Amino acid sequence: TGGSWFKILLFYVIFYGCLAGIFIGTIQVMLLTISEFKPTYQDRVA
Amino acid sequence: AKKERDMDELKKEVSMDDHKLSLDELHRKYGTDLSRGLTPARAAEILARDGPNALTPPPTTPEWVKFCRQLFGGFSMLLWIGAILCFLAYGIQAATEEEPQNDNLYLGVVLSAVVIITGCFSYYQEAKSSKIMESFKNMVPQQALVIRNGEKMSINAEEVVVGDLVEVKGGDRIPADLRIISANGCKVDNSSLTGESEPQTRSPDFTNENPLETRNIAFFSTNCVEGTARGIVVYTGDRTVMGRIATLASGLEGGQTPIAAEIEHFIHIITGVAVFLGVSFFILSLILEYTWLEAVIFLIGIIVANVPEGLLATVTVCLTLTAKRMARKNCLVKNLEAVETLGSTSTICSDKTGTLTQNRMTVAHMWSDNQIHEADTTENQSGVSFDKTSATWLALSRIAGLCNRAVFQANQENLPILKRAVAGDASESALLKCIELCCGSVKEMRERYTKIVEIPFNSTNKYQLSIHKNPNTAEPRHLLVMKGAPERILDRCSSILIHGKEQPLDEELKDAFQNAYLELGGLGERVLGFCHLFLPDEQFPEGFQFDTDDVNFPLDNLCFVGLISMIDPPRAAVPDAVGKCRSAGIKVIMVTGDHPITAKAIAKGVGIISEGNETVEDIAARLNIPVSQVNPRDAKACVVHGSDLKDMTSEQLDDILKYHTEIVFARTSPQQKLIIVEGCQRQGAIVAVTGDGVNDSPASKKADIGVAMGIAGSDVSKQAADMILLDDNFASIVTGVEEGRLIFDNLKKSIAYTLTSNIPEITPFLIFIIANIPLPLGTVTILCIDLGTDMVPAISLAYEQAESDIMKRQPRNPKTDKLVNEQLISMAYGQIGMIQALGGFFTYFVILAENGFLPIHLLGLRVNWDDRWINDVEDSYGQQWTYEQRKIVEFTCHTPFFVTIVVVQWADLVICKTRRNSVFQQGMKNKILIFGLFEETALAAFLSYCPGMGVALRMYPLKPTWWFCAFPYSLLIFVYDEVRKLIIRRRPGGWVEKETYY
Amino acid sequence: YETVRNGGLIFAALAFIVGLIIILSKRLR
Ligand SMILES: [Mg+2]
Ligand SMILES: [Rb+]
Ligand SMILES: [Rb+]
Ligand SMILES: [Rb+]
Repeated sequence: TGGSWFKILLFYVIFYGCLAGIFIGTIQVMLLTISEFKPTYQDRVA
Repeated sequence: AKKERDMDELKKEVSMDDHKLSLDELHRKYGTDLSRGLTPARAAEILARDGPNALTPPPTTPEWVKFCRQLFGGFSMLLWIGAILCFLAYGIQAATEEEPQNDNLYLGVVLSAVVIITGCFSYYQEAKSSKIMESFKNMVPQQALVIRNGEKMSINAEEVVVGDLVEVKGGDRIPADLRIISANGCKVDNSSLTGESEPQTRSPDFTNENPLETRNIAFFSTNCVEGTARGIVVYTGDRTVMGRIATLASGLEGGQTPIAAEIEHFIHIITGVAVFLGVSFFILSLILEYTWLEAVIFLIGIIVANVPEGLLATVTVCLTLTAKRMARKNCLVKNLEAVETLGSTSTICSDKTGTLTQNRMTVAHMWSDNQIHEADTTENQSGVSFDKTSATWLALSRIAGLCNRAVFQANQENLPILKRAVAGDASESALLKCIELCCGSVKEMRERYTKIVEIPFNSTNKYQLSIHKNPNTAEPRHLLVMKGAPERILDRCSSILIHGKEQPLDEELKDAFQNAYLELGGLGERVLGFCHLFLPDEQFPEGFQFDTDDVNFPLDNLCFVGLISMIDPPRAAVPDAVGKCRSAGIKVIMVTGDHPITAKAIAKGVGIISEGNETVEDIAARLNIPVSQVNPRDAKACVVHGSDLKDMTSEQLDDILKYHTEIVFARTSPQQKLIIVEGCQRQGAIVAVTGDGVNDSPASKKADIGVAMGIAGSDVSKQAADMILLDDNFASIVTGVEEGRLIFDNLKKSIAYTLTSNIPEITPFLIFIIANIPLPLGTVTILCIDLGTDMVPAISLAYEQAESDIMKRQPRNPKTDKLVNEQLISMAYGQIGMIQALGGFFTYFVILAENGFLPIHLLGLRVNWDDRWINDVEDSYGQQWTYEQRKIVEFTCHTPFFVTIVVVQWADLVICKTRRNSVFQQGMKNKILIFGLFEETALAAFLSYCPGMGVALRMYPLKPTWWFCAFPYSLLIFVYDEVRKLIIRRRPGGWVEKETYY
Repeated sequence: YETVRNGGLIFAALAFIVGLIIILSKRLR
């Protein structure tokens, strides 16, 4: 179905590779600001 | 009543006729008195046996089966199986269908309407296209004059049975097919059969090309133009020659419009993953670890999160536009999809007469002064005159003018001297007209020199003359003039003009003459000889008595003034517009019923043929046909006479058809045009056919796309065609193949994007199962992106302009180069679809983070009967923050995710704006797109702050940041593919990137 | 939010009003 049907996959995990850590980081530095243990926001009983 | 390879495939044959038999044999065959007529008793005795002389439209009047197409229409299957399954949800409920009363039931009726609406577009794409037989059956006459049991009586054509004789006057339509047994000066117009217009004549006897060309047969559609005749109905209605056709060019069907068949190959692939996951999770997940009602709510999701609700309804529009775009330039369209077929087009088939040529005898050249001349063979354009100086022409002028029986009808104020109404006939009117471009009006010139005597046009004895009186009271008082066959005329003169003088005829010019002749005949135009004489005075005093049809005045030793050739010239455009289609690697072919000579000479005229005629080298060397000729096929092109195509087999045609670029079969029966088209088609190609006359009807159907000719066409040819050039500008074919090829591309872009956002819509539910982390994206939320957000931008894409000299590439094959494919999917499902995914998935967390972030927590079933009883990360979320525990995804998360999808959709709707060029050195001026990109982004917000409907929807996010979340991502997108395009380039032949170009 | 209420929508009218006022303005080009 494709000559070296392999390379196409290889340069495919590397993609999810980097695409993953990128999710990690954006989520890392995301927290590096959440707060001090977790802030809390505008919600109350009624 | 048998199969189809017979009920509509019994036209691969043509002959089978008896008209080449003695009146005795004829009389015997039909048992009918050839003059007393037929017995009325016997008449009906046959009608009630054979069945009325008339055609019957095909059994068809369904206005549903086509509307109700959606019941498979697009992705309406899953939608139905979905909105029914999610119509069951609202059912499988216990304690008084709580909020699930709102949801489900509504999402069922919503996805419900969708299918319905996704159909009207998967409908308006194929407007009721039919009605051929309509016009045909409306071409037979109403009345008919036939002879029976003595007298001549008139009746309804329908009532004509086979066997009796009918009389036909000039100006009537032939009742049925009939073998004339007698006539007098009968001339029938065979247009609708031969495709040619010049009148043919009818003889009671004769023989020839046994059926269609014998002067003793009259045909169903045709009509008598002058004279009279009586013949015997050899065929009635449905069984006639035009009946066989009327039937064929009706019951026959084209098929799948390329572009519309591409709306297939992908509708499948998408619907391939439509379940590979769809059910996969219903199984590999719903493993009694989730409630039934759960799986299903999860099922009806991925469904919604899969079928690009807004897309087919998009292409429909993408078509609708490139249609309502060409129509401003005329060439109207009756069938959308056609628009993008004209571009996928690989071969064109054309009716010479009426299509390429304008079908109007026009003076091509002239031989005044031992020198050749050419004229505005166009529809009043450039080239301008031949001279008009030398007194010689001056003479020739009047000749052609006086020696003529032509005129015009109404007042004709319109300056179209050339488009005005004739009277006489081609040959002559051709001349009259020619003498109106210049030399004032003939009508006045006809009265200038009054006619006193005239010898009727060629009366077998060639030539035509008349003597008028010259007003130039100085030279002769009597000027006679004549014209006829070029040979004859010449060889009956003794002196010919030259600027004005009168040097005698001899050997010197008799040469340049023959030259001019044969040299003109070669171009295939008809040539006439013109000459005049001034009868000496002392020989003819004023009032002299000329004897009409009787010898009386000179005929020889006349003065030869010149030669004039006329022809059926190519339309203005046709010339190079053909070359353009070649510029675009499109192959063409001439399918004409006219004769060889003409067809070829005309083929060469419009590029259709360049250098290398077969039968010519036959003489230009090894004086033979077979020998070192035939086999060598040293000839790139050839002319095939229909007489021979009749005796050829499937493959035999194949050979001839695809072994050289002849581009011309001549004298062809209607069936043949089609059998020809078929043969082109049977070699896996997309052929288009251009016609005018009814003889095309068929070929204008089996043809992928059919192009009529507006005015130059039969009130039928058009009924059969897809496109209707209403300015007859044969260049629109190019301003159609381009505009078509455009939308092929400007559709992928428009589609790729319109679904890349599919990924960001599935993943939620998929992760929503692998780790019970609360519904990030909502179902009722999905139906609001493809069917509510990305709308106008998909549309917009269409408007995006070119990307290169398009008309420079070979026609897009149809078996390999598809529309949707890996190249696309991989780069929109497995690449960007992902990057977008994270983005809105990322935002999902922040939307919870700055509220009760569980980047390590979360992963849990969030019930609602419990109320408060539980929570996470130092909280009491319950009835208060339960109604609310979800207000972080309902009114929120979904919203922020929602917007983030929009937000990533920007750079998508710009990375897909181009297919190979940096938005930099490439127009970023899509006024439409732009003002929509905002009309999208904005709606987003209105849909995110809409004070009320936000109930049946999401809620107020924190403008300052509840938006910018995905923002960090949209960029990477734009930044990513931008490099590959620039990657694709620096390395042209490309590797993995161009291998996965797009 | 005594802010993005009758104020977050006016923002939803800076690029919309360019739909029947500026996009509808490509004819006088
Ligand atoms: Mg024609
Ligand atoms: Rb979808
Ligand atoms: Rb068709
Ligand atoms: Rb989508």
